[PDB]
Amino acid sequence: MKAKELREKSVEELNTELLNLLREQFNLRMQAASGQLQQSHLLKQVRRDVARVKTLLNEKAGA
Amino acid sequence: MKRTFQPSVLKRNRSHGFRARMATKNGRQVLARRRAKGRARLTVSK
Amino acid sequence: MIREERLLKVLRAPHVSEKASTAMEKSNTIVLKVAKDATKAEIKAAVQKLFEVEVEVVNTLVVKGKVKRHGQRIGRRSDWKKAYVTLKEGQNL
Amino acid sequence: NNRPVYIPRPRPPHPRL
RNA sequence: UAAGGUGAUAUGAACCGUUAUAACCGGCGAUUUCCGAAUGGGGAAACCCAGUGUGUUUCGACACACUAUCAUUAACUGAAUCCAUAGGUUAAUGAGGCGAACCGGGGGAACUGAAACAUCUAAGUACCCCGAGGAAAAGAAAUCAACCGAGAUUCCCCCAGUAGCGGCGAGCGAACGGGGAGCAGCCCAGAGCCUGAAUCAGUGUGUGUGUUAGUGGAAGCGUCUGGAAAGGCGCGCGAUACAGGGUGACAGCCCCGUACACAAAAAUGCACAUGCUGUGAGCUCGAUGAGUAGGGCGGGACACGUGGUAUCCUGUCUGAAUA
RNA sequence: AGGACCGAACCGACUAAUGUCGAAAAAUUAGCGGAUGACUUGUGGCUGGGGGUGAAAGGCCAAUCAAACCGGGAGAUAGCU
RNA sequence: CGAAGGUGUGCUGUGAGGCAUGCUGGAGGUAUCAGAAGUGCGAAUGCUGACAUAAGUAACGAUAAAGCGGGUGAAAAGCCCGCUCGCCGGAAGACCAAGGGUUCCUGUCCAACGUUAAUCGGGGCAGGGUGAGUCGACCCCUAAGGCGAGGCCGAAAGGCGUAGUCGAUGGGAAACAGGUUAAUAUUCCUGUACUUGGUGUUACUGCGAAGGGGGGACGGAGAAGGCUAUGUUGGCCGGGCGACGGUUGUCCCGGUUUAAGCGUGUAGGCUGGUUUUCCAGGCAAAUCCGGAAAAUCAAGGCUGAGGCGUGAUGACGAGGCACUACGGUGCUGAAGCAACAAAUGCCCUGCUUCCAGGAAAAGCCUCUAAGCAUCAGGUAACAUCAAAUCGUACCCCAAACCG
Repeated sequence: MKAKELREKSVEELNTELLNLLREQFNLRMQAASGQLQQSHLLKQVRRDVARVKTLLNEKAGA
Repeated sequence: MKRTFQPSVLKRNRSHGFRARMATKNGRQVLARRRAKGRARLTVSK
Repeated sequence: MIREERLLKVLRAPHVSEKASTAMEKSNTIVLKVAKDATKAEIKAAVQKLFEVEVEVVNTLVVKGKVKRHGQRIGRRSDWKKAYVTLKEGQNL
Repeated sequence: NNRPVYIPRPRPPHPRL
């Protein structure tokens, strides 16, 4: 999942970034803190996805 | 008898702090020597 | 804008302790860990946006790390900030 | 949760634990 | 490249992918918090406080960019007096610091030797400052030589412990010349003819070559001891590879490797061809370096320490000729 | 009013004893002088080594001072052990 | 089917050493002849690491002083509960400032420390704990002092210094009572408030400074008056009459506390006010300060502790009642008054004298300059918003700081 969002305009990729930041990050971290989280690779993969989305945003917007 | 050393953070920082060292040209040379030697603590700081 | 992302970034995780439970059951306050800066206004906005609740006032404090010696090697834990968000008469969690 | 810390093998005169 | 990995102390939990976007390396890019030349101001280092202009859920409050000094250039303002200048405001380019040694310059000693010690030696060494480079400096004689002759500077070997300097004491100690490394010559002080005329600097294409990831790469078994055999014995094969590391005791044929043959999407250092921009061939004449040379006063370097002291420079006072 | 008097805190150590491999690399007990000033003290700075300061003893300058400490000349030199 | 090192033996040479071997050892050593040594240690008050020695000796760190019953524990004089004895109590108590940085509380153990044991600790490991518009830092200004755009000087480095910028040891705005955890509280909970700015409404109005004026803004010594914190007695409230004589009595025990803010503003101290006219003064101007004239009253104005009522028929409150993981938690709660004495603390930066003549700036009130005055801005009342960030444990005459 690296080129799927490379053809998505600024607004929709920004919406996807907002969704990834709001869900699958706060819920996962609070579940981990409270001990309710069983799978930890979710945090790593979602963080990597957020980083990739930010990189795509930087590449597209501006230059 | 009161011993020679009376601790004071303000005095220590203003006498041997990094900014005090950089204020004078020679202190920059002292910092360069410390960096070349490789000591972890270049100067005294909190 | 990135105000919303700052709100969704300031909060880190909740805190659990006997004092936390006592404050929640008596004072209607929840203590949670926050970012290093985590200013009061940003924390208030973030909690209002996330928990869809109402908070009377928020106060925070900085908890200094501990010096622990693993084997012969000493080390200081990373300092973290905790905030007691006080809810009004209407609380959910 | 991370209960296990992987305590290292200590010195001959170590805390009896 | 790829079927093993999510770095190690340091196991564990949960996952990714196995024919390709699992993992790893390389080239090009994005983020790159704060201090640190820090450069918006300050400051006790990782800290505080801000102004301006661009856009915004409750006026609330937020995000982005700029906001230091000097030097040069350009523009607008601008007094003591008209002018003008000084000064002030704004636009553009360069530096500000960190680096082991080498280079040049401005400074710059002592210990110690002379068996003391003041001349001297130590020494232009110890050490400080400034400036830049990958080398730097110097460099085409107002030089030598001797009236025989050599024609840029630099480095190595003789001359060389020679001649010389030196309370001629300590000690210092060349030069002409000879043999080697490498060899390039120009430009301004100025006019006329011809004027891309050769060589160079700045950018693209192509060929060649090397790096940043790598690939292919030969051949041994049975028996005895022995925990384990690579070790005793037997008979075999490769070798453009017994150079090396590991493999339960010492391995050419167990693996990684070595000899040898190959590999590059992208960026690369260097040798050429082909392009575009820039200074700029060759011929005739003139000119050919003034507060300088030199000299008085005091010193420094030339082996030469003021001695008969030649040579160059400098602090002050003077000061020509120019072919 | 007293650079006044006796006398607490505070300043100093004039006498005696213990302590000299002590609790302290000048200490403790009782006496002792001042205790409104020429007093003392907390904080913040300045005076830096042939130099600073010194109601001046050749005193002090971080337990080291008739010339501190740190790195270099430097493995100074020693007709000496 | 056993190298070197280590560990004994028998030989061998005038000798440094060589040879073979019993045991550990486990994979390295090396003939003869030549080549080079950081090549042979027994002393240099030679250096590094270990161990004797004095020696199971001094000593076990102010001569304030421990014991007993019960509890855990294997071990009890030192750990925990209770009763006695003693010490400090101007401290050997409680707060802080500087200085340390989790030593603070709980669970858990005696590996190392406590000059002994220790189940214990400021020890080892795990967890919890630091809540600020009113506390301080932060921020405005600044003294001593530092940096220092321009500038002066100096071979360079660099030294001085202006405008400016830092620099609290100082000046600026605001909170008190009670309660709570094992650790925070003037931060949390209950009540009363207080202060600075932004936003909007209402009625007015001239606003507007790095400029001017006041204040900020100050020494020493000393006496009195009113006060207060605080303590004594008495009255009142609840209880007691008591193991060795008496103790219903003029007797004994414990309580008898309540803040900040709000209004009145007193004791005391300071000062003469109201109005008009003018002035080259205050580096420009000014209705502000200062000076000169007058008419009027003689009082006004400023500062000012404390007490009094609201704060508060609220909290607190001796004691009793019910359960206890037997440490402790819930309910309740009577009176809460007068006099005296009284401080180094307030009136008081007050008042009287003395020479040694006793900081600066900012916030604050006022005046106008430039510019605008249908605006903007300010005033007075109302509602609302914000007051960010940092330390908040613990020790602080000590076991935790410097020695």
